[PDB]
Amino acid sequence: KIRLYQFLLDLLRSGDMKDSIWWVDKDKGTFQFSSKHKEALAHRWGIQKGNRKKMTYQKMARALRNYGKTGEVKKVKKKLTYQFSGEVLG
DNA sequence: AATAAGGAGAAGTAGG
DNA sequence: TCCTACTTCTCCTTA
Ligand code: NA
Repeated sequence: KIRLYQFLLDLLRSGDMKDSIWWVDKDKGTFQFSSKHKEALAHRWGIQKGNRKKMTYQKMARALRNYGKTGEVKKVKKKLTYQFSGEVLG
């Protein structure tokens, strides 16, 4: 089953939800969620996973923060902005 | 107040 | 047994 960071990277590569998520600096692997349209993307994650409850941006962000230590995704000090590791991108 | 992003400890679920 | 990789719930902080 797909991991959250890979779901996000795949969306960014396919362009299927361009109004919910986008690259900020492609070279650096930084990306940003839409304030008004991120919930539709969260919903899609939960459905893809088959989770019992409806997924929310808050629960998705709780999972994203757990990558901070291992480094796949790190929060950037800009609104709604995160960064993939070079390993994840490579 | 209302809204929103950011945060995390604790406990539950999935699939090894 | 006991960890993975989240999910869900609840409450706190800052803007
Ligand atoms: Na929010």
